[PDB]
Amino acid sequence: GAMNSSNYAELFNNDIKLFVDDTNVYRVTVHKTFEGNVATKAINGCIFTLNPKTGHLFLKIIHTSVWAGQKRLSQLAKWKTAEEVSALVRSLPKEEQPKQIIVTRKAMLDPLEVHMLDFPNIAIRPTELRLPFSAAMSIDKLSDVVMKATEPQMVLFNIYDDWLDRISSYTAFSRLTLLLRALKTNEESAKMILLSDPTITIKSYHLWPSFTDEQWITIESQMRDLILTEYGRKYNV
Amino acid sequence: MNTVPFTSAPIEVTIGIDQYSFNVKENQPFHGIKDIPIGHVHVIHFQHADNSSMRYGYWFDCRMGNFYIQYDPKDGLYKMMEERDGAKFENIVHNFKERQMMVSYPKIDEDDTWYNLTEFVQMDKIRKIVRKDENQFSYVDSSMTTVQENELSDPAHSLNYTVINFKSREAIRPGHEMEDFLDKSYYLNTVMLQGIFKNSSNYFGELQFAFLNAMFFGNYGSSLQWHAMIELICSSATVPKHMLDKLDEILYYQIKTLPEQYSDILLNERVWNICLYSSFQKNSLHNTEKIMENKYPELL
Ligand SMILES: CCSc1nnc(CC)n1N
Ligand SMILES: CCSc1nnc(CC)n1N
Repeated sequence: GAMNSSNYAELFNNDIKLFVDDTNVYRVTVHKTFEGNVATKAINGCIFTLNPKTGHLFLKIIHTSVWAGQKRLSQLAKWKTAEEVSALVRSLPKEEQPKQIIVTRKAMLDPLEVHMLDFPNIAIRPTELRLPFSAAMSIDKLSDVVMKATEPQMVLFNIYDDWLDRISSYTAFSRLTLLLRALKTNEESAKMILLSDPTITIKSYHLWPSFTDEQWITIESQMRDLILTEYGRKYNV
Repeated sequence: MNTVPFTSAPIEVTIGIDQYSFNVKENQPFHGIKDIPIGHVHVIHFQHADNSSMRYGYWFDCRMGNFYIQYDPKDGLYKMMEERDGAKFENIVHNFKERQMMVSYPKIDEDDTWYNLTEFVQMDKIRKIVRKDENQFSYVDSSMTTVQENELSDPAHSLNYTVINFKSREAIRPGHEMEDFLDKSYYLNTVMLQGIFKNSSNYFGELQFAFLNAMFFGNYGSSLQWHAMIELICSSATVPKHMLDKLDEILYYQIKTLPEQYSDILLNERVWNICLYSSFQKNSLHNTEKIMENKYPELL
Protein backbone atom coordinates (compact mmCIF):
# COMPACT_ATOMS: atom_id res chain seq x y z
CA GLY A 1 0.00 0.00 0.00
CA ALA A 2 1.09 3.55 0.81
CA MET A 3 4.72 4.42 1.41
CA ASN A 4 5.52 6.50 4.50
CA SER A 5 7.93 7.07 7.39
CA SER A 6 7.33 3.62 8.88
CA ASN A 7 8.47 1.56 5.85
CA TYR A 8 11.28 3.82 4.65
CA ALA A 9 14.05 1.19 4.50
CA GLU A 10 12.03 -0.76 1.93
CA LEU A 11 13.35 1.72 -0.68
CA PHE A 12 16.87 0.31 -0.30
CA ASN A 13 16.14 -3.40 -0.29
CA ASN A 14 16.82 -5.61 -3.28
CA ASP A 15 13.38 -5.54 -4.96
CA ILE A 16 13.61 -3.26 -7.98
CA LYS A 17 11.39 -0.20 -7.55
CA LEU A 18 10.93 3.16 -9.26
CA PHE A 19 9.60 6.48 -8.06
CA VAL A 20 7.58 8.37 -10.71
CA ASP A 21 7.10 12.13 -10.35
CA ASP A 22 4.87 13.90 -12.90
CA THR A 23 5.12 17.41 -11.49
CA ASN A 24 7.25 18.73 -14.35
CA VAL A 25 5.52 17.00 -17.23
CA TYR A 26 3.11 19.80 -18.23
CA ARG A 27 4.79 23.19 -17.73
CA VAL A 28 3.43 26.57 -18.85
CA THR A 29 4.10 30.26 -18.72
CA VAL A 30 0.96 32.37 -18.18
CA HIS A 31 0.84 35.67 -20.10
CA LYS A 32 -1.47 38.42 -21.34
CA THR A 33 -2.81 38.47 -24.89
CA PHE A 34 -2.94 41.59 -27.05
CA GLU A 35 -6.67 41.81 -26.19
CA GLY A 36 -5.81 41.68 -22.48
CA ASN A 37 -6.97 38.11 -21.94
CA VAL A 38 -4.75 35.45 -20.38
CA ALA A 39 -3.17 32.56 -22.26
CA THR A 40 -0.65 29.86 -21.49
CA LYS A 41 2.39 28.85 -23.50
CA ALA A 42 3.75 25.37 -22.83
CA ILE A 43 7.45 24.68 -22.37
CA ASN A 44 9.30 21.39 -22.47
CA GLY A 45 8.75 19.10 -19.53
CA CYS A 46 9.96 15.79 -18.19
CA ILE A 47 8.96 12.64 -16.33
CA PHE A 48 11.25 11.98 -13.35
CA THR A 49 11.53 8.18 -12.96
CA LEU A 50 14.09 7.20 -10.34
CA ASN A 51 15.49 3.95 -8.92
CA PRO A 52 16.25 5.03 -5.32
CA LYS A 53 18.59 2.09 -4.74
CA THR A 54 20.90 2.60 -7.72
CA GLY A 55 20.42 6.28 -8.56
CA HIS A 56 19.45 5.47 -12.13
CA LEU A 57 17.22 8.24 -13.47
CA PHE A 58 15.15 7.69 -16.63
CA LEU A 59 14.44 11.28 -17.67
CA LYS A 60 11.80 11.24 -20.39
CA ILE A 61 11.69 14.65 -21.99
CA ILE A 62 8.16 15.80 -22.89
CA HIS A 63 8.36 18.06 -25.91
CA THR A 64 5.74 20.76 -26.30
CA SER A 65 4.55 19.25 -29.60
CA VAL A 66 2.87 16.44 -27.65
CA TRP A 67 0.27 18.96 -26.44
CA ALA A 68 -0.57 20.41 -29.88
CA GLY A 69 -4.31 20.37 -30.49
CA GLN A 70 -5.09 18.55 -27.26
CA LYS A 71 -7.64 19.57 -24.64
CA ARG A 72 -7.64 19.24 -20.85
CA LEU A 73 -3.85 19.13 -20.79
CA SER A 74 -3.44 18.66 -17.01
CA GLN A 75 -5.53 15.49 -17.25
CA LEU A 76 -3.80 14.31 -20.43
CA ALA A 77 -0.44 14.87 -18.76
CA LYS A 78 -1.10 12.17 -16.16
CA TRP A 79 -2.14 9.67 -18.88
CA LYS A 80 0.87 10.57 -21.05
CA THR A 81 3.07 10.02 -17.98
CA ALA A 82 1.56 6.59 -17.44
CA GLU A 83 1.89 5.72 -21.15
CA GLU A 84 5.59 6.62 -21.10
CA VAL A 85 6.31 4.75 -17.82
CA SER A 86 4.43 1.80 -19.30
CA ALA A 87 6.54 1.96 -22.43
CA LEU A 88 9.73 2.18 -20.37
CA VAL A 89 8.93 -0.94 -18.38
CA ARG A 90 8.07 -2.82 -21.65
CA SER A 91 11.47 -1.79 -23.00
CA LEU A 92 13.42 -3.21 -20.08
CA PRO A 93 14.52 -6.86 -19.86
CA LYS A 94 12.31 -8.91 -17.57
CA GLU A 95 14.95 -9.07 -14.84
CA GLU A 96 15.27 -5.25 -14.83
CA GLN A 97 11.56 -4.53 -14.68
CA PRO A 98 10.37 -3.09 -11.35
CA LYS A 99 8.35 -5.03 -8.82
CA GLN A 100 6.77 -1.79 -7.55
CA ILE A 101 6.24 1.71 -8.91
CA ILE A 102 5.66 4.44 -6.33
CA VAL A 103 3.91 7.58 -7.61
CA THR A 104 4.56 10.83 -5.77
CA ARG A 105 1.02 12.15 -6.44
CA LYS A 106 -2.12 10.10 -5.92
CA ALA A 107 -3.71 11.36 -9.14
CA MET A 108 -1.23 9.14 -11.01
CA LEU A 109 -2.56 5.92 -9.48
CA ASP A 110 -5.49 5.22 -11.81
CA PRO A 111 -3.71 6.28 -15.03
CA LEU A 112 -0.68 4.10 -14.22
CA GLU A 113 -2.80 1.17 -13.02
CA VAL A 114 -4.92 1.17 -16.22
CA HIS A 115 -1.78 1.33 -18.42
CA MET A 116 -0.04 -1.45 -16.52
CA LEU A 117 -3.15 -3.84 -16.25
CA ASP A 118 -1.23 -6.62 -18.09
CA PHE A 119 1.65 -6.29 -15.55
CA PRO A 120 -0.57 -7.62 -12.76
CA ASN A 121 2.46 -8.48 -10.62
CA ILE A 122 3.85 -4.90 -10.56
CA ALA A 123 2.46 -3.06 -7.55
CA ILE A 124 1.42 0.59 -8.05
CA ARG A 125 1.71 2.45 -4.75
CA PRO A 126 1.17 5.96 -3.43
CA THR A 127 3.26 7.60 -0.75
CA GLU A 128 2.65 9.82 2.29
CA LEU A 129 6.11 11.39 1.96
CA ARG A 130 6.22 14.94 0.56
CA LEU A 131 9.19 14.32 -1.69
CA PRO A 132 10.95 17.26 -3.32
CA PHE A 133 11.36 15.83 -6.82
CA SER A 134 9.62 18.86 -8.39
CA ALA A 135 12.96 20.63 -7.79
CA ALA A 136 14.71 18.38 -10.36
CA MET A 137 14.52 21.20 -12.87
CA SER A 138 16.75 23.18 -10.49
CA ILE A 139 19.63 20.82 -11.37
CA ASP A 140 21.33 22.75 -14.15
CA LYS A 141 22.27 19.85 -16.42
CA LEU A 142 18.78 18.35 -16.22
CA SER A 143 17.13 21.68 -16.92
CA ASP A 144 19.54 22.20 -19.82
CA VAL A 145 18.72 18.95 -21.62
CA VAL A 146 14.96 19.46 -21.17
CA MET A 147 14.94 23.01 -22.55
CA LYS A 148 17.21 22.17 -25.48
CA ALA A 149 15.18 19.20 -26.71
CA THR A 150 13.60 19.61 -30.15
CA GLU A 151 11.89 16.20 -30.13
CA PRO A 152 10.79 13.57 -27.60
CA GLN A 153 13.87 12.05 -26.00
CA MET A 154 14.88 9.76 -23.09
CA VAL A 155 18.12 10.64 -21.28
CA LEU A 156 19.68 8.43 -18.62
CA PHE A 157 21.53 9.78 -15.60
CA ASN A 158 22.79 8.60 -12.24
CA ILE A 159 21.45 11.26 -9.87
CA TYR A 160 23.92 10.11 -7.19
CA ASP A 161 27.06 10.67 -9.35
CA ASP A 162 29.71 8.33 -7.80
CA TRP A 163 28.43 8.63 -4.24
CA LEU A 164 27.58 4.92 -3.91
CA ASP A 165 31.31 4.15 -4.03
CA ARG A 166 31.57 5.76 -0.59
CA ILE A 167 28.08 5.73 1.02
CA SER A 168 24.96 3.59 1.19
CA SER A 169 21.83 4.07 -0.91
CA TYR A 170 19.98 5.14 2.25
CA THR A 171 22.52 7.90 2.87
CA ALA A 172 22.65 8.85 -0.83
CA PHE A 173 18.86 9.24 -1.00
CA SER A 174 18.88 11.31 2.21
CA ARG A 175 21.51 13.59 0.68
CA LEU A 176 19.55 13.84 -2.59
CA THR A 177 16.27 14.72 -0.86
CA LEU A 178 18.04 17.27 1.35
CA LEU A 179 19.61 18.94 -1.68
CA LEU A 180 16.32 19.00 -3.57
CA ARG A 181 14.34 20.20 -0.55
CA ALA A 182 16.77 23.12 -0.20
CA LEU A 183 16.62 23.90 -3.92
CA LYS A 184 12.82 23.90 -3.66
CA THR A 185 12.59 26.19 -0.62
CA ASN A 186 15.15 28.82 -1.71
CA GLU A 187 16.74 28.05 -5.06
CA GLU A 188 19.16 31.00 -5.13
CA SER A 189 20.58 30.30 -1.68
CA ALA A 190 20.85 26.55 -2.31
CA LYS A 191 22.72 27.11 -5.57
CA MET A 192 25.03 29.63 -3.91
CA ILE A 193 25.90 27.06 -1.25
CA LEU A 194 26.73 24.43 -3.88
CA LEU A 195 29.10 26.54 -6.01
CA SER A 196 30.50 29.21 -3.66
CA ASP A 197 34.04 27.76 -3.64
CA PRO A 198 35.24 27.93 -7.27
CA THR A 199 37.83 25.21 -6.56
CA ILE A 200 35.18 22.46 -6.24
CA THR A 201 33.94 21.61 -9.72
CA ILE A 202 31.31 19.44 -11.39
CA LYS A 203 32.80 16.67 -13.48
CA SER A 204 31.60 16.56 -17.09
CA TYR A 205 29.91 13.21 -16.38
CA HIS A 206 28.31 14.32 -13.06
CA LEU A 207 25.42 16.45 -11.88
CA TRP A 208 26.74 17.73 -8.50
CA PRO A 209 30.13 19.04 -7.33
CA SER A 210 33.04 16.74 -6.45
CA PHE A 211 32.93 17.27 -2.69
CA THR A 212 35.15 15.39 -0.35
CA ASP A 213 33.45 13.58 2.52
CA GLU A 214 34.26 16.44 4.89
CA GLN A 215 32.95 19.03 2.45
CA TRP A 216 29.68 17.10 2.08
CA ILE A 217 29.14 17.29 5.85
CA THR A 218 29.64 21.05 5.71
CA ILE A 219 27.42 21.33 2.61
CA GLU A 220 24.67 19.22 4.17
CA SER A 221 24.84 21.37 7.31
CA GLN A 222 24.41 24.55 5.27
CA MET A 223 21.36 23.07 3.50
CA ARG A 224 19.68 22.19 6.81
CA ASP A 225 20.30 25.72 8.09
CA LEU A 226 18.69 27.13 4.91
CA ILE A 227 15.58 24.96 5.27
CA LEU A 228 14.98 25.73 8.96
CA THR A 229 15.59 29.42 8.21
CA GLU A 230 13.23 29.77 5.23
CA TYR A 231 10.82 28.09 7.61
CA GLY A 232 11.45 31.00 9.98
CA ARG A 233 11.51 33.65 7.24
CA LYS A 234 8.25 32.05 6.12
CA TYR A 235 6.47 31.53 9.46
CA ASN A 236 8.47 34.14 11.43
CA VAL A 237 10.12 32.17 14.27
CA MET B 1 -54.66 -15.57 -11.13
CA ASN B 2 -52.55 -18.28 -9.43
CA THR B 3 -51.98 -19.59 -5.94
CA VAL B 4 -49.03 -20.65 -3.79
CA PRO B 5 -50.37 -22.82 -0.96
CA PHE B 6 -48.55 -23.50 2.31
CA THR B 7 -48.68 -26.87 4.00
CA SER B 8 -48.59 -25.10 7.37
CA ALA B 9 -46.85 -22.32 9.30
CA PRO B 10 -45.07 -24.00 12.23
CA ILE B 11 -42.82 -21.06 13.12
CA GLU B 12 -43.57 -17.39 13.54
CA VAL B 13 -42.40 -15.57 10.45
CA THR B 14 -42.83 -12.39 8.44
CA ILE B 15 -43.76 -13.40 4.87
CA GLY B 16 -43.16 -11.16 1.88
CA ILE B 17 -44.74 -11.49 -1.53
CA ASP B 18 -43.24 -8.94 -3.93
CA GLN B 19 -43.43 -5.52 -2.21
CA TYR B 20 -46.05 -6.72 0.30
CA SER B 21 -45.59 -8.43 3.66
CA PHE B 22 -47.56 -9.73 6.66
CA ASN B 23 -46.86 -11.43 9.96
CA VAL B 24 -47.80 -15.05 10.68
CA LYS B 25 -47.81 -16.35 14.25
CA GLU B 26 -46.44 -19.69 15.46
CA ASN B 27 -48.81 -22.62 14.50
CA GLN B 28 -51.37 -20.03 13.26
CA PRO B 29 -53.54 -21.73 10.60
CA PHE B 30 -52.11 -20.12 7.38
CA HIS B 31 -52.72 -21.81 3.96
CA GLY B 32 -50.92 -19.62 1.41
CA ILE B 33 -51.27 -16.74 -1.01
CA LYS B 34 -53.96 -16.55 -3.70
CA ASP B 35 -54.82 -14.17 -6.58
CA ILE B 36 -51.16 -13.79 -7.66
CA PRO B 37 -51.02 -11.87 -10.96
CA ILE B 38 -50.02 -13.94 -13.94
CA GLY B 39 -47.51 -12.45 -16.35
CA HIS B 40 -44.78 -11.37 -13.96
CA VAL B 41 -42.08 -13.09 -11.96
CA HIS B 42 -42.69 -13.02 -8.23
CA VAL B 43 -40.64 -13.45 -5.08
CA ILE B 44 -41.90 -14.96 -1.85
CA HIS B 45 -39.61 -14.23 1.06
CA PHE B 46 -39.20 -14.91 4.70
CA GLN B 47 -37.77 -13.48 7.91
CA HIS B 48 -38.15 -15.62 11.00
CA ALA B 49 -39.32 -13.87 14.15
CA ASP B 50 -36.60 -15.56 16.21
CA ASN B 51 -33.62 -14.88 13.92
CA SER B 52 -33.79 -11.78 11.76
CA SER B 53 -30.48 -13.15 10.47
CA MET B 54 -31.02 -14.63 7.02
CA ARG B 55 -33.80 -13.12 5.00
CA TYR B 56 -34.33 -15.70 2.26
CA GLY B 57 -36.83 -16.42 -0.48
CA TYR B 58 -37.77 -17.82 -3.87
CA TRP B 59 -38.15 -16.30 -7.32
CA PHE B 60 -40.84 -18.05 -9.37
CA ASP B 61 -43.31 -17.71 -12.25
CA CYS B 62 -46.62 -19.53 -11.87
CA ARG B 63 -46.78 -20.18 -15.62
CA MET B 64 -43.89 -22.63 -15.19
CA GLY B 65 -45.46 -25.01 -12.68
CA ASN B 66 -47.54 -25.47 -9.54
CA PHE B 67 -45.47 -24.40 -6.56
CA TYR B 68 -46.09 -24.61 -2.84
CA ILE B 69 -44.28 -23.88 0.44
CA GLN B 70 -43.56 -26.41 3.18
CA TYR B 71 -41.57 -25.85 6.36
CA ASP B 72 -38.66 -28.25 6.85
CA PRO B 73 -37.88 -28.73 10.58
CA LYS B 74 -34.48 -30.29 9.84
CA ASP B 75 -33.04 -27.50 7.71
CA GLY B 76 -35.14 -24.96 9.58
CA LEU B 77 -36.68 -23.02 6.75
CA TYR B 78 -39.70 -22.65 4.55
CA LYS B 79 -38.95 -24.47 1.30
CA MET B 80 -40.52 -23.99 -2.10
CA MET B 81 -41.45 -27.22 -3.88
CA GLU B 82 -43.14 -28.13 -7.17
CA GLU B 83 -46.22 -30.38 -7.23
CA ARG B 84 -46.26 -32.49 -10.40
CA ASP B 85 -49.74 -34.03 -9.82
CA GLY B 86 -52.05 -31.38 -11.24
CA ALA B 87 -55.28 -32.75 -9.79
CA LYS B 88 -53.81 -33.12 -6.32
CA PHE B 89 -52.78 -29.46 -6.51
CA GLU B 90 -56.09 -28.04 -7.77
CA ASN B 91 -57.77 -30.07 -5.06
CA ILE B 92 -55.51 -28.82 -2.27
CA VAL B 93 -55.92 -25.20 -3.34
CA HIS B 94 -59.69 -25.30 -3.84
CA ASN B 95 -60.11 -26.76 -0.32
CA PHE B 96 -57.88 -24.09 1.26
CA LYS B 97 -59.73 -21.33 -0.61
CA GLU B 98 -63.11 -22.74 0.49
CA ARG B 99 -61.77 -22.53 4.16
CA GLN B 100 -60.60 -18.83 3.66
CA MET B 101 -57.09 -18.93 5.30
CA MET B 102 -55.18 -17.41 2.31
CA VAL B 103 -53.96 -13.76 2.09
CA SER B 104 -55.16 -12.28 -1.25
CA TYR B 105 -52.25 -10.76 -3.23
CA PRO B 106 -53.30 -7.21 -2.45
CA LYS B 107 -52.81 -5.37 -5.70
CA ILE B 108 -54.46 -1.98 -6.11
CA ASP B 109 -55.92 -1.63 -9.59
CA GLU B 110 -54.11 1.64 -10.40
CA ASP B 111 -50.77 0.30 -9.18
CA ASP B 112 -48.08 -0.57 -11.72
CA THR B 113 -45.27 -0.75 -9.15
CA TRP B 114 -44.43 -4.43 -9.50
CA TYR B 115 -44.56 -4.35 -13.29
CA ASN B 116 -42.31 -1.31 -13.26
CA LEU B 117 -39.75 -3.02 -10.99
CA THR B 118 -39.72 -6.28 -13.00
CA GLU B 119 -40.35 -5.09 -16.57
CA PHE B 120 -37.25 -6.79 -18.03
CA VAL B 121 -36.84 -9.59 -15.47
CA GLN B 122 -37.32 -13.09 -16.92
CA MET B 123 -37.26 -16.37 -15.03
CA ASP B 124 -34.97 -17.99 -17.59
CA LYS B 125 -32.35 -15.33 -16.91
CA ILE B 126 -32.79 -15.58 -13.12
CA ARG B 127 -32.07 -19.30 -13.40
CA LYS B 128 -28.72 -18.59 -15.11
CA ILE B 129 -27.67 -16.11 -12.41
CA VAL B 130 -28.91 -18.57 -9.72
CA ARG B 131 -27.78 -22.03 -10.81
CA LYS B 132 -29.86 -24.94 -9.53
CA ASP B 133 -31.29 -26.55 -12.59
CA GLU B 134 -33.42 -29.25 -10.96
CA ASN B 135 -35.92 -26.58 -9.80
CA GLN B 136 -38.02 -24.12 -11.81
CA PHE B 137 -37.74 -21.54 -9.00
CA SER B 138 -34.63 -19.89 -7.53
CA TYR B 139 -33.52 -19.52 -3.90
CA VAL B 140 -31.72 -16.34 -2.78
CA ASP B 141 -30.69 -15.12 0.68
CA SER B 142 -28.89 -12.33 2.52
CA SER B 143 -25.51 -14.09 2.68
CA MET B 144 -25.01 -15.45 -0.87
CA THR B 145 -21.92 -14.05 -2.58
CA THR B 146 -21.39 -13.17 -6.23
CA VAL B 147 -18.91 -14.71 -8.68
CA GLN B 148 -16.92 -11.45 -8.60
CA GLU B 149 -16.94 -11.35 -4.79
CA ASN B 150 -15.49 -14.89 -4.76
CA GLU B 151 -12.64 -13.81 -7.08
CA LEU B 152 -11.48 -11.16 -4.56
CA SER B 153 -16.28 -19.41 -1.56
CA ASP B 154 -18.78 -22.21 -2.38
CA PRO B 155 -19.48 -21.99 -6.14
CA ALA B 156 -22.80 -23.90 -6.11
CA HIS B 157 -24.36 -21.22 -3.87
CA SER B 158 -23.21 -18.12 -5.77
CA LEU B 159 -24.95 -15.32 -7.65
CA ASN B 160 -23.50 -15.50 -11.19
CA TYR B 161 -24.00 -11.88 -12.13
CA THR B 162 -22.05 -10.60 -15.13
CA VAL B 163 -18.63 -9.39 -13.94
CA ILE B 164 -18.08 -5.66 -14.49
CA ASN B 165 -14.68 -4.22 -13.61
CA PHE B 166 -13.61 -0.80 -14.89
CA LYS B 167 -9.89 -1.47 -14.43
CA SER B 168 -9.71 -4.71 -16.37
CA ARG B 169 -8.37 -5.93 -19.73
CA GLU B 170 -11.98 -6.48 -20.84
CA ALA B 171 -12.88 -2.87 -20.09
CA ILE B 172 -9.80 -1.22 -21.57
CA ARG B 173 -8.58 -1.54 -25.22
CA PRO B 174 -4.37 -1.61 -25.98
CA GLY B 175 -3.89 2.06 -27.06
CA HIS B 176 -7.19 3.52 -25.78
CA GLU B 177 -6.25 3.47 -22.06
CA MET B 178 -7.32 7.05 -21.31
CA GLU B 179 -10.15 7.08 -23.81
CA ASP B 180 -11.84 3.92 -22.57
CA PHE B 181 -11.38 4.65 -18.87
CA LEU B 182 -12.85 8.14 -19.02
CA ASP B 183 -15.62 7.21 -21.53
CA LYS B 184 -16.88 3.67 -21.05
CA SER B 185 -18.98 3.55 -24.25
CA TYR B 186 -16.80 0.81 -25.78
CA TYR B 187 -17.23 -1.38 -22.73
CA LEU B 188 -20.97 -0.70 -22.49
CA ASN B 189 -21.96 -1.01 -26.13
CA THR B 190 -19.49 -3.44 -27.70
CA VAL B 191 -18.26 -5.65 -24.84
CA MET B 192 -21.40 -5.83 -22.71
CA LEU B 193 -24.45 -4.98 -24.84
CA GLN B 194 -23.44 -6.47 -28.19
CA GLY B 195 -21.13 -9.17 -26.80
CA ILE B 196 -22.47 -10.47 -23.48
CA PHE B 197 -26.06 -9.36 -22.94
CA LYS B 198 -26.99 -9.23 -26.67
CA ASN B 199 -29.58 -6.47 -26.03
CA SER B 200 -30.49 -3.77 -23.53
CA SER B 201 -33.51 -5.70 -22.26
CA ASN B 202 -31.28 -8.44 -20.79
CA TYR B 203 -28.98 -5.75 -19.33
CA PHE B 204 -31.94 -4.03 -17.66
CA GLY B 205 -33.32 -7.36 -16.42
CA GLU B 206 -30.09 -8.17 -14.59
CA LEU B 207 -29.93 -4.62 -13.23
CA GLN B 208 -33.48 -4.88 -11.91
CA PHE B 209 -32.92 -8.35 -10.44
CA ALA B 210 -29.79 -7.16 -8.67
CA PHE B 211 -31.74 -4.23 -7.16
CA LEU B 212 -34.55 -6.44 -5.97
CA ASN B 213 -32.19 -8.90 -4.27
CA ALA B 214 -30.42 -5.99 -2.58
CA MET B 215 -33.74 -4.56 -1.35
CA PHE B 216 -35.50 -7.70 -0.27
CA PHE B 217 -32.59 -9.70 1.17
CA GLY B 218 -30.00 -7.07 2.04
CA ASN B 219 -27.68 -8.91 -0.34
CA TYR B 220 -24.54 -6.77 -0.46
CA GLY B 221 -23.06 -8.20 -3.66
CA SER B 222 -26.35 -7.57 -5.42
CA SER B 223 -26.19 -3.91 -4.35
CA LEU B 224 -22.66 -3.70 -5.74
CA GLN B 225 -23.85 -5.17 -9.03
CA TRP B 226 -26.83 -2.78 -9.31
CA HIS B 227 -24.60 0.26 -8.77
CA ALA B 228 -21.96 -1.01 -11.20
CA MET B 229 -24.53 -1.42 -13.94
CA ILE B 230 -25.85 2.09 -13.35
CA GLU B 231 -22.36 3.55 -13.30
CA LEU B 232 -21.36 1.80 -16.55
CA ILE B 233 -24.22 3.53 -18.39
CA CYS B 234 -23.80 6.94 -16.77
CA SER B 235 -20.04 6.92 -17.50
CA SER B 236 -20.61 6.29 -21.21
CA ALA B 237 -20.80 9.36 -23.42
CA THR B 238 -22.60 7.38 -26.16
CA VAL B 239 -25.76 5.55 -25.05
CA PRO B 240 -28.83 4.88 -27.23
CA LYS B 241 -31.55 7.42 -26.46
CA HIS B 242 -34.12 4.70 -25.73
CA MET B 243 -31.87 3.14 -23.10
CA LEU B 244 -31.37 6.43 -21.26
CA ASP B 245 -35.09 7.14 -21.17
CA LYS B 246 -35.85 3.61 -19.96
CA LEU B 247 -33.07 3.76 -17.36
CA ASP B 248 -34.56 6.92 -15.89
CA GLU B 249 -37.92 5.16 -15.49
CA ILE B 250 -36.30 2.04 -14.03
CA LEU B 251 -34.34 3.89 -11.37
CA TYR B 252 -37.26 6.20 -10.61
CA TYR B 253 -39.42 3.27 -9.53
CA GLN B 254 -36.54 1.63 -7.62
CA ILE B 255 -35.89 4.81 -5.67
CA LYS B 256 -39.63 5.28 -5.12
CA THR B 257 -40.00 1.79 -3.69
CA LEU B 258 -36.88 1.73 -1.49
CA PRO B 259 -37.66 1.77 2.25
CA GLU B 260 -36.82 5.28 3.41
CA GLN B 261 -34.91 3.88 6.40
CA TYR B 262 -32.70 1.57 4.28
CA SER B 263 -31.29 4.34 2.07
CA ASP B 264 -28.17 4.60 4.26
CA ILE B 265 -26.94 1.08 3.44
CA LEU B 266 -28.54 0.48 0.01
CA LEU B 267 -27.43 3.69 -1.76
CA ASN B 268 -23.79 4.43 -2.63
CA GLU B 269 -23.11 8.15 -2.24
CA ARG B 270 -20.27 8.21 -4.75
CA VAL B 271 -22.06 6.47 -7.60
CA TRP B 272 -25.23 8.53 -7.24
CA ASN B 273 -23.47 11.89 -7.03
CA ILE B 274 -21.21 11.01 -9.96
CA CYS B 275 -24.15 9.74 -12.02
CA LEU B 276 -26.53 12.63 -11.35
CA TYR B 277 -24.03 15.53 -11.21
CA SER B 278 -20.68 14.65 -12.86
CA SER B 279 -21.22 11.97 -15.49
CA PHE B 280 -21.96 12.24 -19.18
CA GLN B 281 -25.60 11.47 -18.41
CA LYS B 282 -25.92 14.00 -15.55
CA ASN B 283 -28.71 15.68 -17.57
CA SER B 284 -30.45 12.57 -18.90
CA LEU B 285 -32.15 11.23 -15.74
CA HIS B 286 -34.75 13.89 -15.04
CA ASN B 287 -37.25 11.74 -13.18
CA THR B 288 -34.61 9.93 -11.14
CA GLU B 289 -32.83 13.17 -10.18
CA LYS B 290 -36.08 14.83 -9.11
CA ILE B 291 -37.14 11.98 -6.84
CA MET B 292 -33.64 11.51 -5.38
CA GLU B 293 -33.41 15.23 -4.54
CA ASN B 294 -36.84 15.33 -2.85
CA LYS B 295 -36.51 11.99 -1.01
CA TYR B 296 -32.78 11.70 -0.18
CA PRO B 297 -31.24 15.19 -0.34
CA GLU B 298 -28.91 14.22 2.53
CA LEU B 299 -27.15 11.62 0.39
CA LEU B 300 -26.37 14.45 -2.03
C1 LIG C 1 -53.38 -14.22 7.20
C2 LIG C 1 -54.05 -15.57 7.24
S1 LIG C 1 -55.50 -15.44 6.19
C3 LIG C 1 -56.63 -15.58 7.42
N1 LIG C 1 -56.36 -15.83 8.70
N2 LIG C 1 -57.50 -15.92 9.38
C4 LIG C 1 -58.54 -15.72 8.55
C5 LIG C 1 -59.98 -15.69 8.86
C6 LIG C 1 -60.43 -14.25 8.94
N3 LIG C 1 -58.02 -15.51 7.28
N4 LIG C 1 -58.81 -15.26 6.19
C1 LIG D 1 -5.43 -2.22 -20.61
C2 LIG D 1 -4.40 -3.24 -20.16
S1 LIG D 1 -2.83 -2.34 -20.38
C3 LIG D 1 -2.27 -2.89 -21.88
N1 LIG D 1 -2.74 -3.88 -22.64
N2 LIG D 1 -1.93 -4.03 -23.69
C4 LIG D 1 -0.91 -3.13 -23.62
C5 LIG D 1 0.23 -2.92 -24.54
C6 LIG D 1 0.21 -1.51 -25.06
N3 LIG D 1 -1.12 -2.38 -22.46
N4 LIG D 1 -0.34 -1.32 -22.07
